[PDB]
Amino acid sequence: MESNNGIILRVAEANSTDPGMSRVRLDESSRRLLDAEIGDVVEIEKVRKTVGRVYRARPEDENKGIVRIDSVMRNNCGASIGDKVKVRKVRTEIAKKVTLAPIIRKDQRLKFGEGIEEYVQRALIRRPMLEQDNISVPGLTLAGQTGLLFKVVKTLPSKVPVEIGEETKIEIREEPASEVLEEVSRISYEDIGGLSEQLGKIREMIELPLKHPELFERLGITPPKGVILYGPPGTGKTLIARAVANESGANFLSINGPEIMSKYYGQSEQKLREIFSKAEETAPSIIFIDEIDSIAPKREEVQGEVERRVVAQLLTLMDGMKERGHVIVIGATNRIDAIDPALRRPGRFDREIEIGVPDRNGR
Amino acid sequence: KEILMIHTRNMPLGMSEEEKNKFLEEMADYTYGFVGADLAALVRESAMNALRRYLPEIDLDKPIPTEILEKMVVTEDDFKNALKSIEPSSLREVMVEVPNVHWDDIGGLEDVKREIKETVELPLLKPDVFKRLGIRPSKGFLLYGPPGVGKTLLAKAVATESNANFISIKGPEVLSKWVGESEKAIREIFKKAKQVAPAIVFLDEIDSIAPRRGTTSDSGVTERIVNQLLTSLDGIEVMNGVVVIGATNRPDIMDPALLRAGRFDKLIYIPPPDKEARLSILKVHTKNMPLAPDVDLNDIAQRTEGYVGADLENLCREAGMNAYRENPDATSVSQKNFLDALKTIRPSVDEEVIKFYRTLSET
Repeated sequence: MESNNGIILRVAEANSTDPGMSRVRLDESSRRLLDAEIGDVVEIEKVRKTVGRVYRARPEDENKGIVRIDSVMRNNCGASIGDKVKVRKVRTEIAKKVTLAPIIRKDQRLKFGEGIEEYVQRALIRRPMLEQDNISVPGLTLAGQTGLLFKVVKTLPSKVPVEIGEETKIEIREEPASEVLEEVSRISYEDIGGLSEQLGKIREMIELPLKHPELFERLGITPPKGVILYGPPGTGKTLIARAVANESGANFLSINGPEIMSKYYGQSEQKLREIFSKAEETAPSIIFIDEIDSIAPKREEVQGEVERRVVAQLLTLMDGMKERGHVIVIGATNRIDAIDPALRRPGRFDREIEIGVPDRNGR
Repeated sequence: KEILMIHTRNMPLGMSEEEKNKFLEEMADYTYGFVGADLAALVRESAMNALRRYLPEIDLDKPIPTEILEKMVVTEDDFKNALKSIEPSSLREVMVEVPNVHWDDIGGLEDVKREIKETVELPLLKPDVFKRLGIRPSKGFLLYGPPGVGKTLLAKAVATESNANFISIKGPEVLSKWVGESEKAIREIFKKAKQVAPAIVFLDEIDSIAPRRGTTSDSGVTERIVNQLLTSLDGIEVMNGVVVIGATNRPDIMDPALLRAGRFDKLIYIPPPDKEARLSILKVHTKNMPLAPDVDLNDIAQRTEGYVGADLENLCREAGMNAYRENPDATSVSQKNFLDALKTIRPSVDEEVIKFYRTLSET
C-alpha cells in the first residue's frame, strides 16, 4: 500500500498530468488532516533533505494516505515514487526581483529570444517554488515542446523558498545556468498515456529488486531476468522502457536490433559483449531491445551460423549473469507469435507482458 | 572546367573570345568516369586525335617544319571523339547533382505541390526555430499514385529549390550494388550526403527492392536493405538539413514495419492530372518545340480525360514524332497528329489501382 497519513504523508504520482506545475492535489479528508485551505502554500520536506512549496487542489477519487504531486518537484528532488514525505503549513515568503536562465543541455547554448512578458508574466501568476530550482513554463505549440526549462541562479531575497506573485520584477538573461537538474525529455511516469494498471504492475516487478535487492531478492520473491512487451511497437515500447529506467534511477543501456544484424562476426558479438561489460559497473541497470523480433525471430528457416552464434551468444550472456548485481533486459515486439520460443524459458526472459491499445478513455 | 582550362592554358585555341561548342562546360557535361588527371589524358587523347590525323597525312620525320605547328589546330570534333572514347574509372556509385527542375518546370498540381513548401523547404531554413516554436516536423514523406507522371521529377523540383545537391536512389541502383554486397555502401551514400550536407536523400520506388527477391534469406524474411534503411534512419534526424523523401508505386507489399510511422511518416498521394493540369503540363512541353496552333489546346483536352501525366508527358512527347516541321517530310502540328496519337497512346484502363488509392487514402 501507499498508505501514510496525517500532517506527514507519502508521495504518489499524480493520477492526472495536471494543468499546472505546482499542483499537488489532496482530498477534502486529506486537507482536513493538515488543516489548511485549498490552494494553500505548504512547504514539503522529504528524503535527501530537499524541500519545496506547492498548492493544494483536489480530486474526489484520492485516499487520504497519499499525495498526488507534480513531476516538476519530484524531478527537481529526484524522487522515486514510494518515499515517505513530511509536509507542513508555512506562511508565504515572496520574491521581489527574480533572475532566471535556462539550463545548458536543453538549449545547447544556441537559444536566445524575446517573450519575457509572454512566458514569465503569464507564468508570473501564483507559482510556489524553492530557490535554486528548475521551473518550467509550457504553452504555445507542441511536438517540439516539453515544458520550458529555467534554472534559478538567484532570487533577490536569498536563502528562502518563495512564492512567485504579481508584484515581482522578472529577468531573462539567456546566459549560463546549472544543468544539474534533468531535462523533462528524460521521461516521467506522467509521460505514459493511460495504462495505469499496466504501469504499476510492470514497475513493481523491476522496482523492488532495483531498489533494495537484499530482501526482495533474499527474503522475498525472486528477481526475474528480463521482460518482453507486446502490442504495437515504436509508440509506448521505447518510451515505457526508458520511462521504467529513468524514474527507477537505474541506468539505461540502448541496443538496436538492426545495428547488430548490420554488423557481423566480431562487432556483432563484441557489442553484446561490450554492453554487458559496461553494465557490470552501472549495474543494477536497465537493458532494452525494442527490436527483439528482428534479431531473434528464428522459427527454424533462418540460415546462417553468424545469426545463430550471436543469438546463441545472447543465450550464453543471459545465464552468465549472477543475479546479484542483477540487471534487467527488456524487450518489445508487435506479436509474440513471431518471436522465438527458445528465448521464452528460464535462464532468460520467462516474463511476458501484454500491452493493449488505448480507448476513448485511454486517449 | 577549371581543370580543363589548365589544358586550354596548354592550348592556343582561345576561350571567352571564341565561345563555341569547345566551351569546356558543355563538354564537361558528358563525362563522369574521371577526375583531374584523366582530363589531362583526355586532352592528350584529344591532342592525340589531332596528331593521328595531322602527322600521318604529313608523314613527318626528324625534320619538323614550322608551318604545321602554325597551320595545325585543335577542332571541337576531336574532343567529341575523345569524349566518346571512354575509360571509366571513378568509384562505382551515384553522385550528388544539381538539376534545373523547379516550380517553373513542374506543371503538376499546385495543391499537392504546395504542401512540399512546408514539408521540405521550411524545415530546411529554420531547424533551430521549430525548437523555439516547440515543433519537430516529420522525418520524411511517402509518395504514391499512378506510375510515372513525373513523381520522380517532383523531388528534382524541390532539389533545386532547396539549394542543395541531389541524390536519387532508385531500385535498380541498389540491385546492381546489391550483387556486390555494397548495400553497406548504399548506407555510406547517406553518411556521405551528411558530410556533404545540406543534401537531399531521395529513396525512389523503394517497393522495387523486394519484388524480385520474394522472400529469400535476405536478413531473413525482412530485407537487409530494410535493415540498412532502419539503420539509415538511426543516423539522421529532423535536426539535420538532409531530407528523406519516399516515392513508391506500391507502399504496402514489402514490410510495412519499415513504412511504419516514425520511419516514413507522411502519407502523400500523387493524383493523376485533370483537364486543366493536362493542359498546363501540355503547354510546358509545346512551348519549347515550334508550334502551329491548328490544334485547339482545349479541344485536345476534350478528347483527353483519364490520361495520367506519364501518358501526357509521353503523348506530348509521342505526337512530336508523328508531326514534322523544319525538315522536308514536314507536317505541322494538327489534331490529326494528336488524333493518331490518341490511338497510339494507352489510356488508363485500370480503375482498380485508382480505387485502391482513393479507398485506402480516404479511410
